[PDB]
Amino acid sequence: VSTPELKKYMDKKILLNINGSRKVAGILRGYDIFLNVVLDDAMEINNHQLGLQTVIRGNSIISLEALDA
Amino acid sequence: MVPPINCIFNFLQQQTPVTIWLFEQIGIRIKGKIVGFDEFMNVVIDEAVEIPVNSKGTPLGKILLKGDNITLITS
Amino acid sequence: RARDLDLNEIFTRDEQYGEYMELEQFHSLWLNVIKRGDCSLLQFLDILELFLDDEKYLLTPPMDRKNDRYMAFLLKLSKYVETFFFKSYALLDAAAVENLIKSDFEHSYCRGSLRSEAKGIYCPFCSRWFKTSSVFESHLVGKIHKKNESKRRNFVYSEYKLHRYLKYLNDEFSRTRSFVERKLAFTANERMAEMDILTQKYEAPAYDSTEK
Amino acid sequence: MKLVNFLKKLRNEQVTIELKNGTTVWGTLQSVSPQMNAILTDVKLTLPSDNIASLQYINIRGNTIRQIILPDSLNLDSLLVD
Amino acid sequence: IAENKIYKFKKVKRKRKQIILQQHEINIFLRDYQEKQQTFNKIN
Amino acid sequence: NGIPVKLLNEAQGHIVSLELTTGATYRGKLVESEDSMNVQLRDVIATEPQGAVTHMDQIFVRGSQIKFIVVPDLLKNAPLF
Amino acid sequence: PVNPKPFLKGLVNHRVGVKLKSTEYRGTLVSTDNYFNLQLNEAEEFVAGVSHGTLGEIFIRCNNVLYIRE
Amino acid sequence: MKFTPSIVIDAPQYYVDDLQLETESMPSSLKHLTKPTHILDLTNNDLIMIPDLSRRDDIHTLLLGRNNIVEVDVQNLTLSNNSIRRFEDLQRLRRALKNLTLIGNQVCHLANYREHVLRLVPHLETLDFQNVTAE
Amino acid sequence: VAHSSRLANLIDYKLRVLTQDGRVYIGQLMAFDKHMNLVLNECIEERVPKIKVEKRVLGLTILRGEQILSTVVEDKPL
Amino acid sequence: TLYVSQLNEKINMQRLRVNLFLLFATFGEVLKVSMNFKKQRGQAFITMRTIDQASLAQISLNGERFFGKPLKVEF
Amino acid sequence: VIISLRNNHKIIARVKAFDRHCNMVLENVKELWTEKKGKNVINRERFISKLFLRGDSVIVVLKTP
RNA sequence: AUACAUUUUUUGGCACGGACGGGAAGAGGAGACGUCGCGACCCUCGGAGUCGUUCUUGACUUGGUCGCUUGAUGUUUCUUCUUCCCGUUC
Ligand SMILES: [Zn+2]
Repeated sequence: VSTPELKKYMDKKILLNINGSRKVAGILRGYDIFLNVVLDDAMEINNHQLGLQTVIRGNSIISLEALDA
Repeated sequence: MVPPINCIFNFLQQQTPVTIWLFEQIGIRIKGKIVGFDEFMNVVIDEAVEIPVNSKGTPLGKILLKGDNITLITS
Repeated sequence: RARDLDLNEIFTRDEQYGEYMELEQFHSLWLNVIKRGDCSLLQFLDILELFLDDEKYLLTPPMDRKNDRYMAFLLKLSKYVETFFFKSYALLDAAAVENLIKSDFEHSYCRGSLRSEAKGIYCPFCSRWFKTSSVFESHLVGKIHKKNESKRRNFVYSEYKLHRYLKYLNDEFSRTRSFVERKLAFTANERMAEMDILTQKYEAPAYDSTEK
Repeated sequence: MKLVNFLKKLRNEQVTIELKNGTTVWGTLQSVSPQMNAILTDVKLTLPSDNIASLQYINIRGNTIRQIILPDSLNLDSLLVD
Repeated sequence: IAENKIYKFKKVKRKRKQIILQQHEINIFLRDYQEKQQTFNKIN
Repeated sequence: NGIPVKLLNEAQGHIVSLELTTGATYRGKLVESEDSMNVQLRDVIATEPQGAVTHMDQIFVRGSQIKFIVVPDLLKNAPLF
Repeated sequence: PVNPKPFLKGLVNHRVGVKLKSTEYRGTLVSTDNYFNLQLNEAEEFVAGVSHGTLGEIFIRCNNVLYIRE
Repeated sequence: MKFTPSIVIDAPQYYVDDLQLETESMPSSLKHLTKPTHILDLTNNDLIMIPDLSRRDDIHTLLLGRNNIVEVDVQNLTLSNNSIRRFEDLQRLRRALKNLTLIGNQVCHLANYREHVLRLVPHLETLDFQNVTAE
Repeated sequence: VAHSSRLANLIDYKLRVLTQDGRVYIGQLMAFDKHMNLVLNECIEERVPKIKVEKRVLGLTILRGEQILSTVVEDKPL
Repeated sequence: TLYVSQLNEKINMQRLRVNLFLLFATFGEVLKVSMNFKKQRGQAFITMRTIDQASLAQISLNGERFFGKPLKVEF
Repeated sequence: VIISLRNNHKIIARVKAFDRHCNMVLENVKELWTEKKGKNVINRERFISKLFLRGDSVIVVLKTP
């Protein structure tokens, strides 16, 4: 109903912690009311990139800790 | 701002290889092309490929995958 | 002297302080033994009607009397109904009645108090008949009847008790059967009104402020 | 139509409750929420081979409750009537 | 029995809970009665 | 409306704590909270379920993965209750 | 343009296979709904692709479904 | 004044600066508090011995000051100003305990009272409000 | 504890609270909620490692109703 | 409520309160308040419910050795 | 009919009630499971008179002729 | 006495004389990652405060480290027996 206020986090590189003790990095592009995250893709936590931009389901998200301050 | 509702719509008209991961299931991944779009995240993804995760390839057909088990979408 | 004596610790609500005895909880166990679900609650009380006659529980049992699950249930079924008998009638000497049943168990039941005119004399440990008393006395030291009396001594002694205690509680047993035949033919409003009154008899004091 | 209303009319019944993690819960349903939050009184907790803990008042959540063991003598058809 | 009297006077009827309470209360009275009697035989 | 939702709204400014379903406790200044407990924190410490700590700047946390949130005792007094 | 829900209604009275959250299935689909609740006839239970038993007429709850396959 | 169920329930039950019950010839009927209090207070009474408690897991502090405790039959035990005379009457504390106070006792003026207590009762960390050292 | 009919009526009572991961919370109910979210006055996080009850004193806690298994009443008011 | 000072200021704040709670217990119920800040080290205020319970607590325990040091009490 | 469950309970019972949630009242209840130690093979099972059921635990309802 | 199950809640990704315990010696429990405790030849030396307005209320601000000469406690991988002393149960 209320939007997740990620307008601070816009166009910044964020470590998006997902299910299964995995982590996703990448710079933010957009979001919706279900907290699904569209972002330009980065590497998966030795380290490796798959894809140009990735779209994350909201249910997978443990947290999203920003790399830039 | 590119929303995730609109972002899947562009993937359907692009017909490019997508790699989908599975929710609370690390070792198995799905690689195919997005065909469907629903009000939820549920899609049909034809000519997909199951991939065992490096800690190769397996045969697999055309599949709709239930959106609750989606983790990543990238295309 | 009797400050902390609480009848709610000794009696339950489904007994109504000795008015009934709860046997629904044993029908739950009884279904586990029968390997079907065709037993209703009235049919189980009809099965318990075998334990009122001196012959019916022993000559036409619900099962084979050497089933393990059947023998396991009946020990518990003896034990609760035995403890219910001494619970509802606390003024009676417990050891006097217990020694009385044991005296009737040793002198009459183990000597063949069940005697029939066509097959002869029945033996509970043996589950077999005997022609005459001379051939009946000659099996009591035989090797087959040594084994059954050394393995099934506790179960038969419990089975003889559950017979004799339920004959002592015949008016209680007929009253519980009337409860189920009433409660089954209740409605929703009739059953909800009944479950209130049974609870109010449980959790209200034995002496009111309005008694003479 | 609803089994929620089937749970609301089942009152004061000494029942057994089985949880998602297997805990067998002997209790008496005083009232049941529309979201299956069962309110019990005179509760007895027993594990699926391990020891018993008796307690007075325990309010269990609905998704935990896998199975409510219904009582022994009960007409189901009259309860299904609206 | 039915008129609930002993010699002449009819008492007021009691419910089952108050009777059975006193039946276990007289029970611990009789246990006290026999316990004292045993020691009294073992001193006298 | 949810009343524990509203006290978490009052928890803005103060030093709150936050453990996840993974068992990762946090501690930092609560910035913004919503209906669903989508809480943001600053200057936050982060304990690992093994025991290890990691300092990190600015976290966003989705409410579905919350086990509990510890609020300071000064909000007990006023104004919600 | 092939959306997920007309494809699901199109795949009625046809062979399908269902993996769980884990045991794979095989059967002919009977009817479905919006919630992706399933009904199948002539069920065959593949335990990791090994046919355990022929169940026949079954009914799959929607929350456990992971994919549908031909 | 005997211990009874009428006594304990009207006695004050407030948290002390842990949950505390505020309370006598001899102590008894401690089931009636249903093990709900960690710290207890039996001070300013006439208790002759600490005898006859029930099984009480939650009870961790017995404040038994100003009594006539002359014998014994749990993290903190305050037995200040009682009637202990012999160190062998402290031998029943061997089965028990990190805080012990036996000041105000005639036993305290015995020779080698500090060494006899600390050896036979090693679990004590604080004895007469002084920390037990290695030397 | 008295014989209460709902939970909201028994406010400000001392509650034992179980959760899914195995943790045991004792604390006074300040507030209920529609999804069983609970605000706890002096909430103590009690855990048993795979031996003995371990203790952690938290304070004023907002507890998510998703994780809560059941609520047991521990003690009186005050 | 009696103001006591000249205490051994090394004894820990969780520990120092627990020893004062037992020692003043004989006089009456105890509620002890103290801190470890530089103004307040070695210092404590034990708050008694009864007034004469504080008065018996101050005079009898005047200069009693506590944690190695004889403490000084005031009103 | 026979019903599989999340924690491996083959539930053989009679259907009485049914709704949106697949919440079910069960008569003639038969669960089939295995409580085992490591390296233990035992099939243990019981009967229950009447039993209410939650729908999320249900995986597959199957019907035997 | 006078209202409804497809991502943030509830339809979940859930499941798989004989014993005990503690302490010490010896023969074939250990390595680290963090937490706080006992001693110190070390450092360090002394709900609350204030105002605006009114006869009672509103706003702004707030032990460090070294040894353990056997201090307690959680993750994470690998591979016990004999004797003596203390206590519980039969
Ligand atoms: Zn014979």
